[PDB]
Amino acid sequence: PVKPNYALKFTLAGHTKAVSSVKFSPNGEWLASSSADKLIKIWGAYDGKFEKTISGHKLGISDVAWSSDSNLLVSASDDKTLKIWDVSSGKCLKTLKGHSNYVFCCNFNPQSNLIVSGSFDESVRIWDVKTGKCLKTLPAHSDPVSAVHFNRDGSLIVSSSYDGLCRIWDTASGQCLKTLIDDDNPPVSFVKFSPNGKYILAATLDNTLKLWDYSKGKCLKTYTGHKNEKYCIFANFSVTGGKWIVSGSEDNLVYIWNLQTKEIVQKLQGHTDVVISTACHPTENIIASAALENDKTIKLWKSDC
Ligand SMILES: COc1cc(C(=O)N[C@@H]2CCc3ccc(-c4cn5c(n4)CCC5)cc32)ccc1C
Repeated sequence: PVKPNYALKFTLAGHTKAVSSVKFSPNGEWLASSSADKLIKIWGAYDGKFEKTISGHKLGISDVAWSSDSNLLVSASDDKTLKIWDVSSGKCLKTLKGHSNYVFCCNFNPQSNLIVSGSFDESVRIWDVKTGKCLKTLPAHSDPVSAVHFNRDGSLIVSSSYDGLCRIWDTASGQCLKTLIDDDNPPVSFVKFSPNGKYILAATLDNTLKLWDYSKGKCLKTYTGHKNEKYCIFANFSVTGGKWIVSGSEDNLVYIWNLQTKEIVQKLQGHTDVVISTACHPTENIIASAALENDKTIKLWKSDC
């Protein structure tokens, strides 16, 4: 389609500090949000209706992520722990202790039997969901880890760091398979596998997004026009309608690019602070965006294509 037409439908207020990370449940019914106010909040994905608040962390939360069956959440906190939550009961099932600094990023594998985490302690850890035990500690980087993500079959982990590196790890052995970006500058602020696991979306703190061919280790696409020099902003593949790249920006907008042509197709105006997190609904043309302390709200946008 030439361009989407995302429009603001709901604004979700409730957090009392900067929002950090929003994620749609895989079954499409929920939006989960995490914030520096130490709280997780669950919202109706289609009407933004507040459902519950999930509490337990002693310090702010930087990231949250859903299990495959939409029943569990994992959260990553400045209190140096991750917590596994049962969403329906709101109870903490396990506290994952081991990191010696802020836990900044987390994700389930598709099987939902493992959790990967990255921390300011410059390590990546792989946890067993059932027992809460740390299975592997990877000396992954030499600076804070900005993102960790499994691929579609769970056999690979991509990690990024302020040391300027992006590395790909073999889940079963923890050994490095490849260093995709091997520079000491700029800091690599976010990474994510494409849905099919063949490409890696990478953000760097020079206002640049890139699409990398994992197998070839080569950059295929470069996306520019937004502002990103200070913070680790989430970025997404939007696949429900047109094939877009979606990202927040430090000029308080949501940017949407055509994946193939690299042209900006839309910019969503409304937030009053850095749009730190964006997320794309699994089935509908819906985007969730969240902003830092001057805003503290979540916005839901819907497009016809
Ligand atoms: C990594 O080291 C730093 C990062 C920041 C930074 O980005 N702070 C921003 C403000 C608050 C906040 C909350 C969450 C996230 C976040 C989590 N996650 C991503 N962003 C992407 C994936 C998981 C970021 C930020 C600041 C300093 C260092 C040393």
